[PDB]
Amino acid sequence: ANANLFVSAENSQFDNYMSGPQVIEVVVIDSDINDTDEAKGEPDVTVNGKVLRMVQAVDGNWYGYFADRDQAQIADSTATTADSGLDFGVFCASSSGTAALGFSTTETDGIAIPITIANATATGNGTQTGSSSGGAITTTCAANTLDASTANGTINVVREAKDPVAASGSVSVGQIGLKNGTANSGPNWPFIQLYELNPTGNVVVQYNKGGGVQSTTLTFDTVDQFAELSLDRTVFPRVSQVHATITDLWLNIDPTDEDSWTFATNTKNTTSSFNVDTFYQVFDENGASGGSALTLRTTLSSLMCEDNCVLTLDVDAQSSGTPVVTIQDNGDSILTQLNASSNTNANNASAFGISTETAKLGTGSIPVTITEQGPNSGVFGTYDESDKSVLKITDNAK
Amino acid sequence: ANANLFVSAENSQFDNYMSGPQVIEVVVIDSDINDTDEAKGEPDVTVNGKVLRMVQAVDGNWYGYFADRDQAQIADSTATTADSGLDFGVFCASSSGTAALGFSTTETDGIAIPITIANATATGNGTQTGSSSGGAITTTCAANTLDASTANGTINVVREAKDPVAASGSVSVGQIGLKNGTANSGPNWPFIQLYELNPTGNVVVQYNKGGGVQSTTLTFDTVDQFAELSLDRTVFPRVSQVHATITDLWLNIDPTDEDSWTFATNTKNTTSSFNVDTFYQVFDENGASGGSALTLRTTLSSLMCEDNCVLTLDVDAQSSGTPVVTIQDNGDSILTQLNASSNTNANNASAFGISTETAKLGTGSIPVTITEQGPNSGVFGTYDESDKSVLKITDNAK
Amino acid sequence: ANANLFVSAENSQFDNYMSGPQVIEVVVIDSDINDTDEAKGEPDVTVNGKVLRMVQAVDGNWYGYFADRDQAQIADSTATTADSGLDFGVFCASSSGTAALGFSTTETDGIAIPITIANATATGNGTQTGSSSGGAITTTCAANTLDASTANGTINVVREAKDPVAASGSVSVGQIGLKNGTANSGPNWPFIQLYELNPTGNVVVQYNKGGGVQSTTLTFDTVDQFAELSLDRTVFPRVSQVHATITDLWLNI
Repeated sequence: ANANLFVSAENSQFDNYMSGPQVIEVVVIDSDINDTDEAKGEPDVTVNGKVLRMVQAVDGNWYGYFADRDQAQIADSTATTADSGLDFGVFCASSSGTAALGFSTTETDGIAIPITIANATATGNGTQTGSSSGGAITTTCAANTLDASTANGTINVVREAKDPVAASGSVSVGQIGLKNGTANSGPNWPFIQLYELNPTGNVVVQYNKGGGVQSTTLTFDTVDQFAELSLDRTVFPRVSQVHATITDLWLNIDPTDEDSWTFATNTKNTTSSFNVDTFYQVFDENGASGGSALTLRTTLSSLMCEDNCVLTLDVDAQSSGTPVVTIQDNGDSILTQLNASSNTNANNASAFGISTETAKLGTGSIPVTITEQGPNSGVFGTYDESDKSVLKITDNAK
Repeated sequence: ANANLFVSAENSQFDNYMSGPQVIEVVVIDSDINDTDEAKGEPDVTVNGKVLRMVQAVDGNWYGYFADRDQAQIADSTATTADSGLDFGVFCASSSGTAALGFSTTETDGIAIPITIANATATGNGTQTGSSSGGAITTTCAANTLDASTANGTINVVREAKDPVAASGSVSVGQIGLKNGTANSGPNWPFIQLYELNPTGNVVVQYNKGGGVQSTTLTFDTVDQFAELSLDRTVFPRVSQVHATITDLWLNIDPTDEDSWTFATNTKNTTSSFNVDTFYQVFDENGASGGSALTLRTTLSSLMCEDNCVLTLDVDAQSSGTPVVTIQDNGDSILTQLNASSNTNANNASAFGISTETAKLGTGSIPVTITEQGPNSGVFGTYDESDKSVLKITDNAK
Repeated sequence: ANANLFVSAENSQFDNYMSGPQVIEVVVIDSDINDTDEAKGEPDVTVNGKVLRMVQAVDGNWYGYFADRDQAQIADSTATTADSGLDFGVFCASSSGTAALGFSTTETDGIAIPITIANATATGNGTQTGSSSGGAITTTCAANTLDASTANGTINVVREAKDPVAASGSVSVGQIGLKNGTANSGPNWPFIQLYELNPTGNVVVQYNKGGGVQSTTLTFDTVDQFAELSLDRTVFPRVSQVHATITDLWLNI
């Protein structure tokens, strides 16, 4: 971890790899610049030789968030409703930094700010939804863009951001000049700086201080070689909990929060309209709503998924008539028995669904939810904090 | 971690275990941020990867208090009168931090603030008493909640809290922005941050500073394997003091104060209404009132008690007619002879009780009091500082 | 000596014993609370589990003075003229702390303040001379008791007390609120907090700070097993000086 520079992707287990639409947090912790009532200089931090702008927070630490340009654009196109699924907010040009954030972002490929567009002009006001293909960002953003915004805090890929240091005396907001410093509900903080990165190539983060430089190198590549599923036991008795653990680097989109994913896994739903699918943040880590369910099935190829973003389940493998596995509510999801008829019971996995999202996660199409065991771990599970799994063996199983 | 990070549960004797509704103090002592007239940055402290908010105190040290969500709720339900027994005060939602404390508490499961509710609305004003079962906390708290409070300082689980640093120049109250900094009699300090923890699972406390991180790991599990009672001698002469020492991790609820417990121990009181019971802080460590007596007998199963929260006594084991053991007042209790008739004497253990609490601790039902030998020791005794035990051998014993 | 807590009776030679009408000084020396222009919190100090109130002084140190209740009362009865012999001044009830000193002294058995009584009422004005037998102190003291006093500084058992820190800005007198901070000639500083202690029983002094607690234990008993006389020589010639040394814990009041 060096001494004073911390980068989220620095994990020995996964060999410093990063992949997909993920955001990366860079933190500087140093006692030379830790004060918040004096105007100390911004620390000098670069990624692949290009400047990373760092905001001071109330803990006396300097933060910056970056992501690959094309992956942010491609992922943002899935988020059809604002502040739900993988929303990076609105895509602005590099020149827009001075007019929108209040400081220069010119050595970046683009910036993602959490506002909404009221006046959808062709030129002066950025792109709300992003491009399914990606490319260069050319639409600019201005000061009148911020004021006209009707819903602030539309970024959903970073949800747990520290408060920017306040404006007192010589000190500006975030000590570098943010125009509005209300974190995770304001129009400026957090924001993601976009960089064009080379697949299968190294990414280098540097901090230049007196007496030497700290570096951290990361790899940008598909990470299906670090992905696996583990079950707690070999043989399962009749009313056991099925405790499934998924480890996948790709699934940790938020570096500050606990990431939640929801799957339609029924591989024997044969309705023509139905497809196995993946959804992002349909729930919280505390089993709240946390937003709508938005399709990701046809975009997983373009987000660097190599056979590693899909969960499928078969409740009755031998078609004996008695289903082995059922599903149940727990502390990290809101599952409901939609067929409450006396003729069926809790062993019918196809009688459960999600009430708010019935088009794609209704009756049948067994919804399965996983939650991140730690903000930036990359290890997911179906268990909750009371040890109640989503997947349970049926009472009449053979 | 024993360089700059101190956690209360760090005890080699008990193998870093914690259990029950007990509160845990985190202290940071470092010379880099020890000043109180400059606005240094809050130290970055996390439990199971979630942020712990730290207040600076007048000694230049940073404090934070946490507890398990369900255990705080279950214990708080026993406290039927305010600021007596195990009161955590009032349960607020995570979002309420900004409106109530004046700073963000969003990476917590809930907060416990020491006020009382005047206007008991369904939504905008939190829960006074807590749930006997526990669960998610959803009721919010607002700024108008604090002002309408008619009795501040209702938390009874933390009683010895250091003064928050005052607002001078660039420095805010507690250097992080508490709205009212009067300790142990104000509406904000101390407060407990609630976390959902895994029974039989590890709890990790981390501090991130320049040059490396300090960690401390704790276990959250039932602790009856560390509990025992010892007597001073094997054979007791006629007017001896019976000096009993109890060691139990579970009994140390307050990490800053000296914990006092009172027991109804008469196992031959056969009155239908009577039950052996346990009470919390019926006295102080200086033998003052310190609050009312509130039942805990039917809730001990839900507070992780495994055969280790109950004291029983039999004064005459062989039923010879002469009772071997009696009870007497000392410096850490207020015991009174309720039957003052000349026909009885000081050898009648059933003629003593507590005057203020006669329903459950009256005549008969031998009350026995223990006091903690040190703020955060976990070793209790019946002796006081003058060496006068509560339990004494009768003068006419055979 | 621990690190930051100093108690007078802490002497290895006498095995931490204390006896008789003696006053005990508790001092806290720490660099965390040594400033005198900021309102730092009073350090948390207890004796036998009861709170000891600590005044800050100009050296940035916190002071408190305590004694056994019955021994102070019995010794005070010998002092027939004021500010002579073993005078603890005037005995007030615990409730009187707020009205006399300006801060709460309710977890004490009694307080001894250095004034004189002008109007010797039965109730509202305390006891000048003390009881030869001792017992519970029940006479109270009020604010009008201080103002009517005609001779301040009548305590003779503590004579060398550091100056209470002055009232500037947010800081009160002695940083805890003394009503008159002129040391050894005023009506409030020093004052002795009285505690009921058990002969042949331990006395425990504790200080609670972040990162651990300091304790000191003392014994309250007769101390004639540590008392002796020594002469400088064995044989003395005709116009010699006889240099006699007495060591006795009891004699250090």
